[PDB]
Amino acid sequence: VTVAISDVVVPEAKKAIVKGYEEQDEKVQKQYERGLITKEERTQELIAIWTKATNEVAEAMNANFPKTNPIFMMVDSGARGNMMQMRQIAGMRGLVSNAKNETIPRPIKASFREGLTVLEYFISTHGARKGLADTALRTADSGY
Amino acid sequence: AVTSIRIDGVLHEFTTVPGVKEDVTDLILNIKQLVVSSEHDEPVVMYLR
Amino acid sequence: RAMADQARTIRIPVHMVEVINKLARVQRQMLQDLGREPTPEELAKELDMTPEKVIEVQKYGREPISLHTPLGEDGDSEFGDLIEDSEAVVPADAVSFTLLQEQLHSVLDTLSEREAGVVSMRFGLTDGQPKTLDEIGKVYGVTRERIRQIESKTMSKLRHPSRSQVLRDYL
Amino acid sequence: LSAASFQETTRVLTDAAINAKSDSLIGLKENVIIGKLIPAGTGLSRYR
Amino acid sequence: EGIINPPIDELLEATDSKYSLVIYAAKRARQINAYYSQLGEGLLEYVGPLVDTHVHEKPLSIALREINAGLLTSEAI
Amino acid sequence: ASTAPLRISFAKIKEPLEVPNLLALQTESFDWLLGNAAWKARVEAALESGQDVPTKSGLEEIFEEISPIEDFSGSMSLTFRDHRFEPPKNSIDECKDRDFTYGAPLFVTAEFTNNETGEIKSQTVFMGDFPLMTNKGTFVINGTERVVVSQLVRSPGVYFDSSIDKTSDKDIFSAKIIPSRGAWLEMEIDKRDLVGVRIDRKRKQSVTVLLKALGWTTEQILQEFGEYESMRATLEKDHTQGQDDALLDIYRKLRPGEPPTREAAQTLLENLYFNPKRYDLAKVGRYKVNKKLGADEPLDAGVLTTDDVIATIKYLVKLHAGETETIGENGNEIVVETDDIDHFGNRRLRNVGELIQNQVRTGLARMERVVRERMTTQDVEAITPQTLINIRPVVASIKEFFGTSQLSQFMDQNNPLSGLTHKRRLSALGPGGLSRERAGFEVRDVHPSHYGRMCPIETPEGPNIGLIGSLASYGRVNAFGFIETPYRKVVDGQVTDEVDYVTADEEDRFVIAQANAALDEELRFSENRVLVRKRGGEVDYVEPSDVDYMDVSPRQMVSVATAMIPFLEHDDANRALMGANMMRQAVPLIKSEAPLVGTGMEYRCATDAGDVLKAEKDGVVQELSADYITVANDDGTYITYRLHKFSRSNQGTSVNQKVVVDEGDRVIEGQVLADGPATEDGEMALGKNLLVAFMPWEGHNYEDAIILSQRLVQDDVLSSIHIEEHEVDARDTKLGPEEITRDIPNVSEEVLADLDERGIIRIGAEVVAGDILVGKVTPKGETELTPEERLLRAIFGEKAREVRDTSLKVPHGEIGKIIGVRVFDREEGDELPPGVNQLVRVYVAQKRKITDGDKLAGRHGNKGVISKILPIEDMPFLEDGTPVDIILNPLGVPSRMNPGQVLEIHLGWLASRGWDVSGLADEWAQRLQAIGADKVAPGTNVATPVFDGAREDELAGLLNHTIPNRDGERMVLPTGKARLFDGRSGEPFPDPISVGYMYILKLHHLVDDKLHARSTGPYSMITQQPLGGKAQFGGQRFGEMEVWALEAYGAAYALQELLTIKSDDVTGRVKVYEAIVKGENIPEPGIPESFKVLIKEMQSLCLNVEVLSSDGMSIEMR
Amino acid sequence: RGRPVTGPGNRPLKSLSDMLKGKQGRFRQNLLGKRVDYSARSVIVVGPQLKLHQCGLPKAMALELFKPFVMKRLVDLNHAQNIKSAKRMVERGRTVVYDVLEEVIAEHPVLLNRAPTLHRLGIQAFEPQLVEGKAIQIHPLVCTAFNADFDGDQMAVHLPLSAEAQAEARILMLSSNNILKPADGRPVTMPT
Amino acid sequence: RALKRLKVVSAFLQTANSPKGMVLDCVPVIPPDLRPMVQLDGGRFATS
Amino acid sequence: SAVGTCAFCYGRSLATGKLVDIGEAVGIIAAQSIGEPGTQLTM
Ligand SMILES: [Mg+2]
Repeated sequence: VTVAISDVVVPEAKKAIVKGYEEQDEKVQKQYERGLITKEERTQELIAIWTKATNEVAEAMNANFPKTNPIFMMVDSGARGNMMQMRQIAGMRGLVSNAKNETIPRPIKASFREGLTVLEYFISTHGARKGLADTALRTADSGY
Repeated sequence: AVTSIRIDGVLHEFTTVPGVKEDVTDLILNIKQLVVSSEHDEPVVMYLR
Repeated sequence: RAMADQARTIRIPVHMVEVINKLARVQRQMLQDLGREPTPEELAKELDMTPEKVIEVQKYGREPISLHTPLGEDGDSEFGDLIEDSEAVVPADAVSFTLLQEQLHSVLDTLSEREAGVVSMRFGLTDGQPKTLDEIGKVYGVTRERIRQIESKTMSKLRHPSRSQVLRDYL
Repeated sequence: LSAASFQETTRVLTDAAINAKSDSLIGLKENVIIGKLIPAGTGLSRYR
Repeated sequence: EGIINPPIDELLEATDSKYSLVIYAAKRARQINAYYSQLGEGLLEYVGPLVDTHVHEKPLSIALREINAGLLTSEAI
Repeated sequence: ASTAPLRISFAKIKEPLEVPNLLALQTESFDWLLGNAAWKARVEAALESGQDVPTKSGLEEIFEEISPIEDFSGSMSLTFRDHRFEPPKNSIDECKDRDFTYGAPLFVTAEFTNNETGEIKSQTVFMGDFPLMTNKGTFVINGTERVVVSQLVRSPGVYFDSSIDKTSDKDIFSAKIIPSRGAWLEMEIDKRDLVGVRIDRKRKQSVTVLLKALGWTTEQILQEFGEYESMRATLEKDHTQGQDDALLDIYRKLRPGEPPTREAAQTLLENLYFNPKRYDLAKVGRYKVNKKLGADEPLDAGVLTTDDVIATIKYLVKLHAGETETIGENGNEIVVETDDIDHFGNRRLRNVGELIQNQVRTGLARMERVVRERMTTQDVEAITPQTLINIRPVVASIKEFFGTSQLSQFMDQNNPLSGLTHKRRLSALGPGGLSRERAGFEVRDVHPSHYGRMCPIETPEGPNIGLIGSLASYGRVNAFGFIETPYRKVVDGQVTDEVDYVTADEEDRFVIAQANAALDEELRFSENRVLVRKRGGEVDYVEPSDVDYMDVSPRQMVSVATAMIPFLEHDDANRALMGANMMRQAVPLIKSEAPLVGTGMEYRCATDAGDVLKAEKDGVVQELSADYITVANDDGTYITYRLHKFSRSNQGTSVNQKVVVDEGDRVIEGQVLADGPATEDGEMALGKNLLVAFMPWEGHNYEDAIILSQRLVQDDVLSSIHIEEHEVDARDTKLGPEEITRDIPNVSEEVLADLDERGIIRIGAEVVAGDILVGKVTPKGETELTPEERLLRAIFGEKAREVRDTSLKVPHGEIGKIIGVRVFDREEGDELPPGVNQLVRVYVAQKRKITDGDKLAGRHGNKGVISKILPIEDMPFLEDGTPVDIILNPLGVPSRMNPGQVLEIHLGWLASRGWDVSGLADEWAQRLQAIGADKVAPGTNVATPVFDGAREDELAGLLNHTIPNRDGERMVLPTGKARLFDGRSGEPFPDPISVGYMYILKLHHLVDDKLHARSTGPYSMITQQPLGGKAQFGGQRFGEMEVWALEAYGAAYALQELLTIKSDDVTGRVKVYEAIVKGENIPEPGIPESFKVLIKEMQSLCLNVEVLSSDGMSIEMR
Repeated sequence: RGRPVTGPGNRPLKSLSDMLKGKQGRFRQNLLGKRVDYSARSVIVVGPQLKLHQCGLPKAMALELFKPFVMKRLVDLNHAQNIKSAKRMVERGRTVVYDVLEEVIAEHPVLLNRAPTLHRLGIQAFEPQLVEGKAIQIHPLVCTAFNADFDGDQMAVHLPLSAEAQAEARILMLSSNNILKPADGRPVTMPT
Repeated sequence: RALKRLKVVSAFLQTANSPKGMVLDCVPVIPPDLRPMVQLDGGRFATS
Repeated sequence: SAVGTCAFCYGRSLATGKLVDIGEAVGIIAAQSIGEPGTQLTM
């Protein structure tokens, strides 16, 4: 068992799913621009579309790993890790929350293997810091 | 191999000799790569001037 | 009067308070006019007193600090939580002294009854009360000089290179 | 004693003083505070 | 060998629970240590050890060995 | 500069703007404060360049603010002007050696004018020694080097807020006017639609009463504030009328008890709000109020005005009504909306200059109060400016600020990066800020206005998370304290070369593109669907016509320390944060080595940090030695530079500078002449390159541990020099002074062997725990000895000397040679404090090699403690006999979501081996030929910018074209995995293993400083428990949770002994020690002292605590 | 009642009541939890060669923790004549002192603890053995019980003295008798 | 109100306490060693 | 039970797999067991 960037295999079918749901997103954006839907309708439709895309990519990823992959062997045996983290590493990171607790209707369509752009990294820092602060306070609350 | 030194105007490793470009703690690293062979079972001594 | 008699935790009489106030006033005036901190010699000459007196007057006016002043950013301790108690019984020293006492009693036992008794009653080991030579002679019914003779003999006996090493370490 | 050592020390003490409450030292915290064997585990008189 | 000897399961066959075994072994160890300390001086009621020992063995280990072998009895007072 | 070491870069984007002077944030502020010639050039260089409007230096502004000073009658006046500075009396080196405070004298031209006969008494007044700031943005206070960090505060102004009550299900509005140095006023509309005018948080009045007091009649209010029913309802529910009646009502409500009067109320209100002496919102406050409400009142002076009050009331009532836009005074129109208190449009930055100005102003307030009081009380015609001005308060305030202030911090000097990051730090807590425990979860968030102004990655991981941050690389501080960022202007879809500095509000106004936007190369966007940021910070796709700004470059949002992590975009935010926070703890090793695969930000950081010696004027090096470099400049003058050698930093490390030039070389200005503590040829180098293999190895690297090779100990790869200083002073006592000498009363002569003539250890001597460094004797006077001691003395005849020893000895567990001895005598003119005859300092230095227990870590948040150091022979070695220097567990990579380290390792191997890809007509090979990265000699360093690094395609392709080794084979297969051999068994490992070169740092968490044990030692004073800490011996605390665990096991005797005969049983500690030493039974515990102290305190509170026995009889506890 | 009095620095004075209340009063800081003697602390490393009931103490910490016992033992073996010479010999750090320490340390359990102590398996008794270094060695299996990682964590060592304390630490708190978890009954001392 | 009052009125009715203990004529003084006046090195005194 | 609780109602001791002894401090064990997982419960 070893880790090399060639072991982290992103599914080969991610491109097609992402492209199709990007076409759907563009269609909804055009519909909103003309004026046949309000803002909340666009937000909810995009959130649903990208949740579906994330689930499809996760399923393809799960079906793609060979049974002898070092990372799949680490996760399957129960030694360490779980499936959400391996989805984030090789797949689609998904939807993230805003500075205020509310989903941003524009997902991070790139995994940590393919590298995030500047805006995606900035968006992820929000949840990162919120989780860190919650971890900081949980200790005192549980102690009391 | 070499096992110890002593310089004319030096008391410890953490100092410098007037006139040389290296600290006394870099001369030590430079003479650690000094490959020598010896035949005497006693601690022979050689001189650099 | 009341301020001089009630403004300090460690009270200072009125005259010494006056001296301290005058010294502070002179020092402040010298700092203002000259623009530099006055050295002790300048104050001594201006105030017409020895430099040691100026130093003592400076040391008298200091006010105490508190043991409850916080020192850490978090605030988990006070200034009085790291003051080592320099007048407690260190258990190692106490046990060492007890062992020394036991060893001394054991060594003094090897001597004769008379010599050990005179040493004990001369250094007051049993009661802690030193006694004069004449009283020791009275109890022993001998001359004072004779008693002095016995003490020297035992003192040299213990300080010999045959019985000293049992007591050298404890010194 | 236990209530005072928990929290609201001033209120607990000013109430106990007026009520003249007497502590019998039957818990764990009281024995821990005063420095004797807790009435649990090996500190029970059945085992000692 | 070491601190896992004798096994706890075998020891617990001689008492009721761990809590009583602790006091049983501790009292026996104190008796053995007192016997060693005052062995030279005048004789006292203390006895033991009842088993083969080592050069400088912890009295608690000897007490546990004696308890396991079945050379002691605990009453109630 | 052009004289930088080679580093082949993988960047594909051309940056149009260079990073600014990273130290400007402090130097520029202090230059403004002083009024230096540099600030004069900057302000004169404001010819349509920069926001350098303020023409007044800080001290000039303060003096002009405090002038003129007049008495209650105006008979005479006093004024200050034309502040001047004299050269400093001591250099930095002298100040640090002798523990001075590097500063300069300050003179003020003060003139006293008497209105009778027209007198003028202009003269010079000395206003104390003003501390100066070095060229590195640091102060030298009392010999120690300090840093003043900026502060993030809430800018003064008017803020409108709304809240919703879950119970009443109605919205409640509020409006505050928060000044600087003033009294607040807050209006609020509650569920009852009543316009409360809460004043100075004093209960709750009605705005109608205040309006009537201000001089408004009911008819005017009705005809003006009529369209909105809330204020009509407030008016009807008044039951009062008349200006005098309302004014007296207000005074009675807010100042009850005193005899009400009309004049008292008016004067009180004017003093509260309209008096500039006790209320002054600064230029920022006036600017913000004008911007929000539209009033174009001049910024020359700011004091609350009635017009502002009515404007605020109008704004609040319109906002509550439901309006969205409004007509504003002296403006076209304004938008009605609530304010976000976290937006950097509302949060400003108080830099060093502003803080020092505030302290100087506070001192000058008392100074002028004293001046006016003494001017009034004393006589006239015999008074001159020199005898009126008392400068004690000013210097006292300056000293108070520079010492015992939360913003004047003891500098961090682990390495150049730590020092540079200590500056450029924005702290949101401190005097006038907020508190650690009161900050909520909304002020610690990453607000979308932090982009390009504050880093979102670098923050402390403790309970300070979010309250301390770092300024972004391109960030700049406005004239009013706000933070600006640069953007390239794009017009008609064409990206021009005009850079505009934009603040948070202007950023909200526009739509900003993204840094890496593919272009047709004719300065025009390509894809027609560009991801851009919009008003609310939301990202959206837009066409290339709406865009009007673009980012200057990628990595515009990441701080200086976060821009040195290669492959940052492949790392989770948490791991990047940890790596950034953990790169500041690496220690400087004896031999430095720049990273093999780094970013482009090492040279700039190392040179701008100020720890690298740089040539001042071009010339040719004349003479060179490890202690100095003398260069003959071109203009005929010669200059000699000195280098620090084995100095000591604040943190105990060693500062040592190498020389990188030769005798015959030629140097241009800005060229690097000497390295720094942790630099190699000019660029930052915090660690070493080690050959790493990813695999579990017999469990020695289990659960984050690390296995090392013995080579790293043989060649001092991870060895560092550490220095400590020990200080002892001979002072005066009641029974005479103390003396320093080698005539110690009773010490075997062998100890006094390395001591010199005056009883101070010799330079070059090696010391071990218990050795004597300085020999000191303290008199003790008459004492009575115990009978046994006297008898023993009589035996051995050793007369007592009456003076005991207090010599200085090395603490327990310390070793090393003696580097330096510095001795100060009070009788040699040294400025020792009162009652300190002599002082002496001894420096001990030792070289530490890496050993198990020492903590190592990388740049991607991967840390661990060395748990094994194997011989070279039994290490997994490549097919050509090359052992690996470090073994890391792979199980930690995936679950932690930082694949960046694997990529760094692959690229490090590629850089180490070198490659040659020139004739390849391959897609990925073409991108390499357009940037000049075709042929790379083995061992060359490479650069992958933060967000524009090397794509995986290029790495995969290059891995197949490396230079074959001496045997004509490539050891690493195209999948990145090599084929290793087992060091011990000798058989090859079943499958290929991933190997490469990783950059490893040596953190400052060495096990030498962590170990500490105790059997017995010092004890506390009031309660007799052990003395916690490590400067003492100190016992480990046994808290509540441990007590609960022991109770849960059911172990009562262990707990009882842990609580009685180990901490508090005063008479039991000695008894147990004696029992152990004599080999017998441990005695029974007693009663702890803390219980007795508690009972004594309770009895002192007039409580009748008593302990009862079986029968109702007290015990009395002795 | 009213405004508190203040001394230098304008900080409120401490009264009799303030000494009994709060997280830093007599009741909570000095009575329920105290500092103890015969205790040490250090960073933990991993030793996979140990058994489930063994721990590795650095010889400096072991020597400083067992000082009275080693002094008495080396007085017994005539390596010294009296406790004074024995104490000096131990302090100066001779060679035979460690040979004696290796045998006075046998069959003497030590309590290992890691703060925070969330449950009773956070304190466990191990049999010590000397190791060459400045870091403690912890069996890999007990980590889960301690929630202890090897990225800079530290642990504390306490020394039972009396026969009752030793019997408790040996029979009740031993490391190899605590496989199961009190919360639900599932093993925690398991390969992870 | 009467129920609340009776709780404090009843306590003194039966127990050995008396209301007069709520007003002090003499004030106790804690032993000096619990409010130490320690002399730091250099002559500075620290109080409690 | 007149005094406290009794072993048979408490049942087996999950930490040892046998009937709970007659001196066990079940209250502190319950408190610790309930409170330990507090940090895992994401707020
Ligand atoms: Mg850890």
